[PDB]
Amino acid sequence: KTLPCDVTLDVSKNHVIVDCTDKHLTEIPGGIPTNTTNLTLTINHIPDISPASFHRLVHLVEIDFRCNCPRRLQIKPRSFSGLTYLKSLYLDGNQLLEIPQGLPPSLQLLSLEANNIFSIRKEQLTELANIEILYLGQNCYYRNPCYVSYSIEKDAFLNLTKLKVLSLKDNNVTTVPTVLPSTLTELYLYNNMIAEIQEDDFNNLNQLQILDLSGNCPRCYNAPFPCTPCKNNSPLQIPVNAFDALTELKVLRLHSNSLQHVPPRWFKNINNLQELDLSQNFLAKEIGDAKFLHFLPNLIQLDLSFNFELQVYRASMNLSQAFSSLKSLKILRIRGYVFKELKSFQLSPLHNLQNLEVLDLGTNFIKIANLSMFKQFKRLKVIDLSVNKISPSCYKYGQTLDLSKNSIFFIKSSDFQHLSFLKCLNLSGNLISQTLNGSEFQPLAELRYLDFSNNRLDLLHSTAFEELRKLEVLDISSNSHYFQSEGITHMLNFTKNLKVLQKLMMNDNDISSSTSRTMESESLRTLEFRGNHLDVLWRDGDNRYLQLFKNLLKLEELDISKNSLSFLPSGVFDGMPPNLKNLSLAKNGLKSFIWEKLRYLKNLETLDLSHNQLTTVPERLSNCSRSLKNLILKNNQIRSLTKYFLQDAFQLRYLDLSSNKIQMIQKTSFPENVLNNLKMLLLHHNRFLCTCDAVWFVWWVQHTEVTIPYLATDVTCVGPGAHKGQSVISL
Amino acid sequence: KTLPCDVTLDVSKNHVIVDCTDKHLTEIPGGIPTNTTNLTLTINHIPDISPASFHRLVHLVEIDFRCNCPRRLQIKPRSFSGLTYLKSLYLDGNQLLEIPQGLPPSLQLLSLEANNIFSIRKEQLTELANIEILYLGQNCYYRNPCYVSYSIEKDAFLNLTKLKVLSLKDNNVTTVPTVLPSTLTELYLYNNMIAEIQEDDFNNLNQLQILDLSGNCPRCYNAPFPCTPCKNNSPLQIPVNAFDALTELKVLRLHSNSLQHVPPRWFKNINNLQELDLSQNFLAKEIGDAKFLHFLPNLIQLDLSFNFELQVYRASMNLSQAFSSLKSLKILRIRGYVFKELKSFQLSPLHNLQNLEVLDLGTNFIKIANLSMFKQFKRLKVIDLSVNKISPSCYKYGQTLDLSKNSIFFIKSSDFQHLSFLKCLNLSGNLISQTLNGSEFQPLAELRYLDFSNNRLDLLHSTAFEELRKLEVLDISSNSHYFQSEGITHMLNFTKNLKVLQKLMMNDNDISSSTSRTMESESLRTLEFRGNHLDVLWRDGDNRYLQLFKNLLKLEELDISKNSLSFLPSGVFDGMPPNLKNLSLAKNGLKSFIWEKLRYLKNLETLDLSHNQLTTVPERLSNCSRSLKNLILKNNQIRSLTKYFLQDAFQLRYLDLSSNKIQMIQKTSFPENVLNNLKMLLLHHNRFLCTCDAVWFVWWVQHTEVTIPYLATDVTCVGPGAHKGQSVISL
Ligand SMILES: *[C@@H]1O[C@H](CO)[C@@H](O[C@@H]2O[C@H](CO)[C@@H](O)[C@H](O)[C@H]2NC(C)=O)[C@H](O)[C@H]1NC(C)=O
Ligand SMILES: *[C@@H]1O[C@H](CO)[C@@H](O[C@@H]2O[C@H](CO)[C@@H](O)[C@H](O)[C@H]2NC(C)=O)[C@H](O)[C@H]1NC(C)=O
Ligand SMILES: *[C@@H]1O[C@H](CO)[C@@H](O[C@@H]2O[C@H](CO)[C@@H](O)[C@H](O)[C@H]2NC(C)=O)[C@H](O)[C@H]1NC(C)=O
Ligand SMILES: *[C@@H]1O[C@H](CO)[C@@H](O[C@@H]2O[C@H](CO)[C@@H](O)[C@H](O)[C@H]2NC(C)=O)[C@H](O)[C@H]1NC(C)=O
Ligand SMILES: *[C@@H]1O[C@H](CO)[C@@H](O[C@@H]2O[C@H](CO)[C@@H](O)[C@H](O)[C@H]2NC(C)=O)[C@H](O)[C@H]1NC(C)=O
Ligand SMILES: *[C@@H]1O[C@H](CO)[C@@H](O[C@@H]2O[C@H](CO)[C@@H](O)[C@H](O)[C@H]2NC(C)=O)[C@H](O)[C@H]1NC(C)=O
Ligand SMILES: C[C@@H]1CN(c2ccc(C#N)c3ncccc23)C[C@H](C(=O)N[C@H]2CNC[C@H]2F)O1
Ligand SMILES: C[C@@H]1CN(c2ccc(C#N)c3ncccc23)C[C@H](C(=O)N[C@H]2CNC[C@H]2F)O1
Ligand SMILES: *[C@@H]1O[C@H](CO)[C@@H](O)[C@H](O)[C@H]1NC(C)=O
Ligand SMILES: *[C@@H]1O[C@H](CO)[C@@H](O)[C@H](O)[C@H]1NC(C)=O
Ligand SMILES: *[C@@H]1O[C@H](CO)[C@@H](O)[C@H](O)[C@H]1NC(C)=O
Ligand SMILES: *[C@@H]1O[C@H](CO)[C@@H](O)[C@H](O)[C@H]1NC(C)=O
Ligand SMILES: *[C@@H]1O[C@H](CO)[C@@H](O)[C@H](O)[C@H]1NC(C)=O
Ligand SMILES: *[C@@H]1O[C@H](CO)[C@@H](O)[C@H](O)[C@H]1NC(C)=O
Ligand SMILES: *[C@@H]1O[C@H](CO)[C@@H](O)[C@H](O)[C@H]1NC(C)=O
Ligand SMILES: *[C@@H]1O[C@H](CO)[C@@H](O)[C@H](O)[C@H]1NC(C)=O
Ligand SMILES: *[C@@H]1O[C@H](CO)[C@@H](O)[C@H](O)[C@H]1NC(C)=O
Ligand SMILES: *[C@@H]1O[C@H](CO)[C@@H](O)[C@H](O)[C@H]1NC(C)=O
Repeated sequence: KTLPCDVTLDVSKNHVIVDCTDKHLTEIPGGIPTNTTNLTLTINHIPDISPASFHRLVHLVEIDFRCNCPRRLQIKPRSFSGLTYLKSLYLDGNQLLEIPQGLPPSLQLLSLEANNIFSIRKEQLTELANIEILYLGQNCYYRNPCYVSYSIEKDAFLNLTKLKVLSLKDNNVTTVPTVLPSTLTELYLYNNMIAEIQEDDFNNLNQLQILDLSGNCPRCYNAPFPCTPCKNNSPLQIPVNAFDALTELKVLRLHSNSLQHVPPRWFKNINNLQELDLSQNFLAKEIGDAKFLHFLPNLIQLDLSFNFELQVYRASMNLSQAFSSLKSLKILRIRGYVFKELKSFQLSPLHNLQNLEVLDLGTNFIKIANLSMFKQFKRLKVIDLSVNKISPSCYKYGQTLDLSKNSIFFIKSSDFQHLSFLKCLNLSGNLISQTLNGSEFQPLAELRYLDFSNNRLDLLHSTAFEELRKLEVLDISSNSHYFQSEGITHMLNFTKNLKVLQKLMMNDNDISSSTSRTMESESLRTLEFRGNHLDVLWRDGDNRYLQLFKNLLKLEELDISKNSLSFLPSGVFDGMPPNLKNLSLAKNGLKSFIWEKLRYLKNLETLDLSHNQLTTVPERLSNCSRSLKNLILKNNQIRSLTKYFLQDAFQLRYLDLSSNKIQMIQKTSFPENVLNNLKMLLLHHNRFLCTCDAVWFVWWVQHTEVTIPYLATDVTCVGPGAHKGQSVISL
Repeated sequence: KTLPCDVTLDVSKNHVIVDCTDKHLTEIPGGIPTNTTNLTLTINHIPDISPASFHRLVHLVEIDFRCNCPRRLQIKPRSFSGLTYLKSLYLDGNQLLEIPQGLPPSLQLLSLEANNIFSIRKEQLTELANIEILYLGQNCYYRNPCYVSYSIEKDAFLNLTKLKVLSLKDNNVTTVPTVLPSTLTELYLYNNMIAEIQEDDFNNLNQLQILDLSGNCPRCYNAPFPCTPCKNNSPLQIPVNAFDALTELKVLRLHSNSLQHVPPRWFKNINNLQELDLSQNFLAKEIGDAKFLHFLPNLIQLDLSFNFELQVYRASMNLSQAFSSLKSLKILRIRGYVFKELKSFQLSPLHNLQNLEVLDLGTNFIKIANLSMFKQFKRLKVIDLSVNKISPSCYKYGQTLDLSKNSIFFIKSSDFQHLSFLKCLNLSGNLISQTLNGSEFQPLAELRYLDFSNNRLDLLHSTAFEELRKLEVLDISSNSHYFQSEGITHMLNFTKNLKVLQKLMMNDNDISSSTSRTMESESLRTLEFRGNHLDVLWRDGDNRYLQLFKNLLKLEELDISKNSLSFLPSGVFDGMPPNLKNLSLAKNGLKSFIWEKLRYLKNLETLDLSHNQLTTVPERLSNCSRSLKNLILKNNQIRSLTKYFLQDAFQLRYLDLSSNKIQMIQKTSFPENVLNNLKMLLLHHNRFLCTCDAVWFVWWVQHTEVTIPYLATDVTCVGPGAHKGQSVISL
């Protein structure tokens, strides 16, 4: 089948999926199966649509036709009336001026985003009486302007009795389109120019659950996007008796509305509100009072970020006592509340929130913060202490103290006292210049993850991190400052004292010398050593560091890549861990990789040599390794394989030679006896010349079921002559 | 003259200087003038020396032979005895094991640095009875080891009655070389392994002026170099009665000696001490006491940097009251004294030093610092407030407040109050995100320079920097954050209100759009606009921003380079300042730079088109411009000049076509009537093919006096065949 689009079959789901994503077709291809259900026609060069485009396809329930656009796109009349079983259609980014007509009554979803439709009338919506979801957003804003306000005729959406989802974002709307259908459940009116809300705007939405009114009359100070604030810097005028009929409301986003007060009368009728967004407002004084929090006992999320007032640097964080009424609160982000010093009793209202897990306090420029005050927030899961200026992922491991990008330049044992419950500690970006001695992280008895990346660490002692008995993952990446120095001791055998260490990231360290001859660990299984200098360590005639990873008995993941290795000295594979399982040598510069030495690795399965400068493939992979399964030779320089490349290599299950200079592949090197089990195989972006010398290649590539991606677009033919750019399956 | 080395003549001085710096010679060339005075033989591949090397050269006064080394250098006996008028000699970095013998008595200077001389005896210094300066440093240290202690026989240097300067730095010295000659004036004994000083070491040095004992018993914590601290972390043991005979001592450097106390008895006899270095020590407690400062009334410089105690973060700087006894103090470095808060009265001892000019307080991690306290240090010249974490060149303009790389994230008018005397304000690296309004820098009435580079500026108002009435130079470079945003207003006409602005740096801003059509200034003379995007501003069919620089009437130097300009639209030269004098378009990417429009610039003199992708030179430079004199077409892609390039063009004074693909140059395009006035001309690293078609080129290049640098090494010949790599003067 010469279809250039992927096909997926789910007989239980009776769905046949044909997707042509980013394939640059100029017309709908012929031969599309009649039993397809999901059709994708995203970014492409399709000129227009016609009734013959979907002539014989009656079992279609989905058409994805997003962002296809010399001029705009035109749709013929009765272009979709023959799609009786149609249920969803995307027409986003097509520069359509008006809603297409003739759509089947069975249509359930319709997306018209990023178009030029700025006028909505009842007559054009008469055919959408059974629609469920309508996406009419992004029709008039700074990225795609229309220079006029959105026009809604009276009761345009009223007769859409089945409508539940309606998004009118980024549409230059001035007033709420009354009257909306009573069956609405999600209303997205955010990022518009609606300046006032009427009391008769939401009388009939009794089933509404999500209401987004974000960006109307926005806070435009230092805004990286074109936004027009309201007149006289007024907030979005919402009456007190506006959210009356909203009884099933669960999400209410009021982000960036320049709000100064939040009346408690707004939350009088919405009993089951779960998420409330109030970011980018002027509620810094309201946070001190926060009377409206007493009407939200079921609130789950509360975003109050970036509510600071300009030219004011507060001495303290003024949280109200009404924050204790948030019984069900879990996530509380109060970023952008810039203030000087964080004290112990400023978080007193949150001391009894049993369901509180995340406490975000980043981007506040906090200077003084006693970390011992967090011994009361042990039940929490994330304690965010981000880019603020405090001076002396991990979420799966337990309690997390994210101290990244602070002003900590040295570590004291007393600073981390009363923090034994910590399971992770993120110290990334602090630029700590310290020679570790094994006593800094003493109170961190239960620490399991320690992030020390983007710092200045000095491995002068092998007793570094010795007191982290329960540490499992250690990240000391991007500490290249002291490792770049030559002649000072670099004790790389500091991992011997770590009894339960499992993973070690120490990459991008520019390590070129080591006093310690070997690295020792009886529990390490993953070690990333990329972006370093093993060429000097494995220099010609230098056998000192050949067995650098031999003593890592349990090591199963070695990531020595980007290490400027022009060649591997003969003998390094003898000094490799016995239990090495997956290996990576990507982006190294490897000129010649010897293959018969791979027999010493009797457990390797995923040798990775992507983005290398190799030239020759092994003579016989079976004689090389008896367990290698997942070869990755992407972006290599290979011109032709061996006559018996995959002979007797039954254990292979993955192969990758994409982006090479290969010319021809014959049968005797690729027997089907092996190819029947290959789960994956890549041979695209290479230099196949499609002459008559590859009759078997032509026959096999278009008649086997071996998975080869991009078999009709990216894997082309270089010759001869008129056969330039030919598809390997079109031969 | 085919000498590949430059020649300089000073008849009044009677020096003829020949220099072969970095010219890779294998042997001293023949034909060297007999009347030469200075000979330079720096880094090269010279195998050895012979008496015939300087056979007939009797008027030689200077020979330079630094860092020329299959094996080391070999010097034959009597290799310098024939140099009667020899006066100075350099043999640095030649791997010599012993001092060469046979040197003339008339030698005044002898440098033997970076060699392998680790043993000094009286017999080999017997010939140096008239030496004045001796540089025996860098003989045994971590970059060039010798694995043994530096050994000197007793009274080896004693009989050198004329010795004045002796540098034994980085030589693995253990004990001072008693007894030194009594006429010593400069002793550089720093960076050694001397742990003890005896009271009988400096008895005869009563004309000594500089004593360097830095790096002995060093402080090796966070040391980026291999340094060995002494036993028990002891300081350099100096007796109290050690600096007794030293009476004319002017400079005493004790940097990195791990000193804990500085007894006042040391400074009892040195009355005229001017510079005192005490950096990288443990004198944090001594600074609080500092009793020794009462014995230095003539001290000019006092370096007390990096005296912090480990794991100690002080709350304040404890400066002693004895700092007021430094009557003549001008220079003061107190960096590395890391502490929390800088208060007003902490600098009270410095309030009465009339000669104090600079006060450096960086690398201290100061958090709270009221900038209004510096209204007392008006007589100062530089107030360094660098990488410290304070939160809310210049030296030729007057008072400087260097607030670079601080923790200031917004600017208040009250913060800079009482700082009207400021002539500079360096706010670079603070990453201030602010929309300037014209009231932030209000108290800065007399500000003449403002560095605001590496920040986040938002040109939303044209009134930015309006209150800086006396501002002359403005630096807003590397503010690409908000300028990268598309659609927001960028008022580039903010310079109209600056009446006396003279220079403007606004580079690396990635500016792609501008609401303002033109830039206005009646006094701007220099404008640097590199690292921006003028290709989109001058996009095809976009005539909005063609006259962006017309209204800069007084502009005389424009720096629109690295701006991704593939081509200049026809008409931009019609939109240029009338008084434009210097112009730069380097590293842009000009595919075709027209020259006939250059007539519109009747004042241009330094059209700079280096590192571009031009192809064709103008037909006639005389018809192009009548005042151009400084072409720079370096690193261009030019293959041949036209037939009448410099025809009738007399006003040019500089020409640069280095690193091109030019092949042949004829006479009619380069008439000597023009070349007699060219001060400079570069034609190296090009692709001349030296066939028989260039007879005039061959004759002229080796018989004219037009200045052409690297005429024998870099400007080579591509052909034909055996003439590959031939020198243009060797033809
Ligand atoms: C193929 O089209 C069908 C019909 O539009 C898609 O089925 C919908 O999937 C979403 C996501 O789970 C559900 O919310 C809808 O209720 C489904 N509708 C129906 C009628 O089943 C299906 O997801 C599409 N397949 C692909 C790969 O896009
Ligand atoms: C949103 O609608 C307003 C109102 O029509 C548009 O404002 C017009 O903008 C054009 C182009 O700048 C002007 O010529 C008109 O005079 C404006 N009219 C008014 C009443 O102000 C605005 O441009 C629209 N926004 C977008 C992104 O198209
Ligand atoms: C420690 O903090 C840094 C800084 O936020 C985290 O780095 C970010 O990680 C997320 C998730 O992987 C990325 O999406 C961001 O791009 C990262 N930002 C930077 C600047 O690196 C880091 O992931 C944190 N450590 C852990 C273990 O999660
Ligand atoms: C050429 O050599 C002479 C002789 O060594 C140099 O003259 C010396 O210059 C220094 C620096 O000014 C003085 O301190 C010495 O007193 C001078 N000595 C004599 C004997 O004149 C001269 O500087 C050298 N010139 C160059 C360009 O290297
Ligand atoms: C400075 O001198 C000391 C003393 O001789 C040298 O120390 C020797 O170093 C070598 C090589 O490491 C050892 O084999 C010797 O045993 C050391 N001797 C002693 C007495 O400790 C030191 O190497 C020298 N420094 C340099 C840079 O050469
Ligand atoms: C403002 O402070 C910055 C930061 O120190 C100065 O930038 C340094 O300038 C010196 C002198 O030109 C250079 O040698 C350094 O390499 C620069 N460092 C950096 C990080 O840029 C800047 O020069 C100061 N402003 C003025 C006018 O001197
Ligand atoms: C959250 C605050 C808002 N800011 C401010 C700008 C102007 C002010 C005035 N007048 C102001 N006044 C008080 C408090 C904050 C102010 C800028 C500041 C900042 O430095 N932002 C960086 C940090 N790294 C990310 C980037 F967003 O962040
Ligand atoms: C000057 C101080 C010395 N430092 C320190 C290291 C270890 C300590 C322990 N125990 C310590 N204890 C107290 C005070 C400072 C300490 C590191 C600190 C620093 O962050 N250095 C960066 C800043 N940007 C340049 C680069 F040098 O600078
Ligand atoms: C019907 O569905 C099957 C699914 O396997 C598909 O192969 C076929 O092309 C479809 N159309 C037919 C049978 O006309
Ligand atoms: C905190 O806010 C409340 C009400 O907003 C106010 O009464 C109180 O004075 C504030 N306290 C501080 C320290 O800002
Ligand atoms: C931090 O809190 C702990 C426990 O309350 C206390 O012992 C310690 O002194 C505090 N540190 C500071 C600097 O206040
Ligand atoms: C690391 O090696 C050094 C010798 O180089 C040794 O003194 C030290 O005990 C070793 N430490 C560990 C943890 O293996
Ligand atoms: C090899 O890499 C894969 C990434 O695709 C990883 O999931 C696996 O754990 C690694 N080790 C193996 C396959 O032994
Ligand atoms: C003498 O000095 C002159 C200086 O102009 C120089 O040209 C000449 O080569 C020297 N040697 C002679 C004249 O032998
Ligand atoms: C300052 O130093 C002196 C002597 O070094 C000491 O007596 C005094 O207590 C110190 N004061 C402070 C605040 O450190
Ligand atoms: C800074 O000093 C000035 C003048 O002494 C004073 O008016 C101002 O209040 C001080 N600011 C702070 C924060 O102490
Ligand atoms: C800059 O131009 C704007 C119009 O774009 C104008 O309103 C403003 O007054 C101008 N300011 C100056 C200083 O020229
Ligand atoms: C142009 O720039 C050069 C830099 O080499 C400078 O010397 C000259 O004074 C400037 N002005 C001119 C040539 O008018």
